[PDB]
Amino acid sequence: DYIEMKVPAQPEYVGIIRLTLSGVASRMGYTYDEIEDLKIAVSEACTNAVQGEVSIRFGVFEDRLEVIVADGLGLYLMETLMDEVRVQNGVTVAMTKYLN
Amino acid sequence: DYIEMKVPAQPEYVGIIRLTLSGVASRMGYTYDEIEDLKIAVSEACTNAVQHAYGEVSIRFGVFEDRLEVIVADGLGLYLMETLMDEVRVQNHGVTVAMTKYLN
Amino acid sequence: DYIEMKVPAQPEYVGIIRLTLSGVASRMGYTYDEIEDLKIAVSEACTNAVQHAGEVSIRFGVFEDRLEVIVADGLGLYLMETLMDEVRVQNHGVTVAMTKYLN
Amino acid sequence: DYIEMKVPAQPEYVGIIRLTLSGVASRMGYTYDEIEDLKIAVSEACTNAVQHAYKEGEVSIRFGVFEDRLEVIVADGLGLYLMETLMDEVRVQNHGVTVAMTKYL
Amino acid sequence: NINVDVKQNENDIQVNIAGEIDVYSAPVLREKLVPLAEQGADLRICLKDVSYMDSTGLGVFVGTFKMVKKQGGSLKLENLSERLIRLFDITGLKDIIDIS
Amino acid sequence: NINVDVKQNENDIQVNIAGEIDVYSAPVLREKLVPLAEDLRICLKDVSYMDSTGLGVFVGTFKMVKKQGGSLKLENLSERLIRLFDITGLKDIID
Amino acid sequence: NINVDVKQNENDIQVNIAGEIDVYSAPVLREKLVPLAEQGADLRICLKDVSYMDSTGLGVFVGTFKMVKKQGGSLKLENLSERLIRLFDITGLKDIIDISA
Amino acid sequence: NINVDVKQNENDIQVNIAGEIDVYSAPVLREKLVPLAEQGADLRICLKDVSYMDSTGLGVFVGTFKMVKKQGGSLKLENLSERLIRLFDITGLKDIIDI
Repeated sequence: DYIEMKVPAQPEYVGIIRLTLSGVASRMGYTYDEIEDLKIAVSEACTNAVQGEVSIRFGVFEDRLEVIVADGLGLYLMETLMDEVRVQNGVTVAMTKYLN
Repeated sequence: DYIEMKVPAQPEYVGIIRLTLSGVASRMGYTYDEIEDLKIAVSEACTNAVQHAYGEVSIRFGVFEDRLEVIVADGLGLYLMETLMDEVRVQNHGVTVAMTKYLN
Repeated sequence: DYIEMKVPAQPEYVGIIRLTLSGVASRMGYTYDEIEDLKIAVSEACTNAVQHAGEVSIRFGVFEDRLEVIVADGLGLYLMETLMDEVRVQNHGVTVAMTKYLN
Repeated sequence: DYIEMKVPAQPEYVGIIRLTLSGVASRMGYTYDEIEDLKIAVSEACTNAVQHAYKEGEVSIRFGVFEDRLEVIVADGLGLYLMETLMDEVRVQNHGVTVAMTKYL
Repeated sequence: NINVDVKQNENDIQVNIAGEIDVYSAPVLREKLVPLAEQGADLRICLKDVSYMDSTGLGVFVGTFKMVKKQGGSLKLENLSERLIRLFDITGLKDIIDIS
Repeated sequence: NINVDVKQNENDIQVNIAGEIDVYSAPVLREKLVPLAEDLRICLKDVSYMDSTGLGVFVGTFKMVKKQGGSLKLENLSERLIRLFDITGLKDIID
Repeated sequence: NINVDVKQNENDIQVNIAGEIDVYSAPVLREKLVPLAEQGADLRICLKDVSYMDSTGLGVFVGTFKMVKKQGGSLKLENLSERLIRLFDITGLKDIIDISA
Repeated sequence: NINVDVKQNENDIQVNIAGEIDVYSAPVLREKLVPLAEQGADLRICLKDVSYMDSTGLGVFVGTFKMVKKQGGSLKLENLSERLIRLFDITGLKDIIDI
């Protein structure tokens, strides 16, 4: 349920994060279209996060995937592509997406 | 520079680690054969972790300027690890596996 | 410009037809979505051909504006006709001619 | 079983041949390394044909799929070297040229 | 070619298809999937890793929907790539065969 | 990580981009495409991933193209990618 | 993440395995192959489409080898990658289990 | 096709080649990298993403080696698949060209 990753706060690693996410999401049944959408969203969160170290927490529940990023052009993208987004203020991003 | 991960000690989640590792080794510049070797070795470490746990498993990839250092913590495989990698050490009290493969 | 293929009238070889078609279509500029649509349509023509007989002849005419595929010796016709920009049929064996204008 | 293709003596169509061969190669059951060698050899023969018909074309290629071996025939100095070393048997005849090679499973 | 993976749990059969469903391989799928259908199971078929399909796959599938209804089962299709639902729609076949 | 292929013929530039446009690569793309902006055709057939940073360098170079009178076309865009341009409402503006 | 396709005709069984064979997936593979080995039949298992393999797969394969020998049958593994044949070699299982490409 | 990405910093210029290098695409590669040989600065060519290469690809590579040597520069190739190195070795080019 609890997945954790820590990357240096540098751009290079968003791909790595996307990669792990693609993995977690692939095990769900999240269709390829969905997993691509998820990469967009999580990469947006991580990109704003770097812009040090970056902490990413995947919570894999029954029907819900929860991504948590911690230490403006994009935020629209997150909200539209995802089902629920929150913020806290240091910055922390919250993300959740339902099943189709 | 280092990467850190924590995963539930369940078999399902070993692939996730394989993917991260594969990404890192490709980014660093290892041969195809070498990156496949890393997948075998680190997956073997994690396999022993899951089996000898049941739990949860911690992994730290250290990407050094010229070598990858893998650290797994919470027997054909141990031969496989020791064979495919350049240096492996083990310590227990719970076990921690450290393995490094040189970039060339 | 004209590419021509001849394969045994066997189902195994319809994949090969698709593979060459994907190549020919890729060089031209067709989108991935368009090239998959092309494979479904060309593959339906060839399926009817194998289930007809043998050997199956396929001729790709690669033009400036269009790709024209001609294959020779109810569910499927709709697919060809819907996915292609023009579909034509003739008898006596069978010949399917289809064109898709790349836009 | 035989496969036949005819392409304009143009460089762009050389890629098409490798591609088709690749399918024909994998279906009959060659190694990855064998299928990659096959692409090199067939593509070199086709390069030779295009560069010949350059001066004055059409190029015909026929894949013969047998139980033990794949027989490639292309018709209209390094490259012939690659052809000869990467294949199991190579024959050449004029006339332009018709190059024949076989690779065994 | 094609890969057909049948897993039967809780008197419920789950087939995973991977590969091409065309004129060549559809007889294989008919042979594999018709003895499962003509014994009124509830079938779930995954087309997540199907890379290609044309009307021959649709034909084999409607035949198995028929035998499922005749012998008293269900038929569900799941994790379909964007293109496959598009084919089931344009073919006017989504009207009856399940999709998810 | 990313590959940008420029061909300059007839005061007309054709760029083919293949790879990922994320936070890591978008500075590289901006730095490559800015000497061209300050008539462009860009091919994204082989772009595998893009987020807000790619669109950001694109909007900057589109602004640069309108300011210097040139052209800007985007072509062979994947249906999923073009749909992304719709959701951001940029299909109407930049093709 | 794995596809095991068994086609059985007249005591000759052809399994095609596609995907990844590790600690998560190996139980699935054993469940598929063990009733088949216990049949004394002739297994032909195609490893053309295996994307990954480690000792856990090797274990299910040596177990299937013993199970087939124990019940009076045969076992052949076919169309293996250069790298997979190297994996079977490293462990000295190339010696025990018939293998080809 | 082919994608050729040239980056020139302080005359330490790196080409990244991705795709197929055949009779069709090798002229394009030569056209792109010949002005690079003329300044004859230290260039490194990365064939990490080369999917196919033929004698026509070897031909543009030897043409660029000669042209780089004439203007006083260097030529490095890296990194090549074990299979690409074998392709260079069989042609008796492994000894002459850097890798």
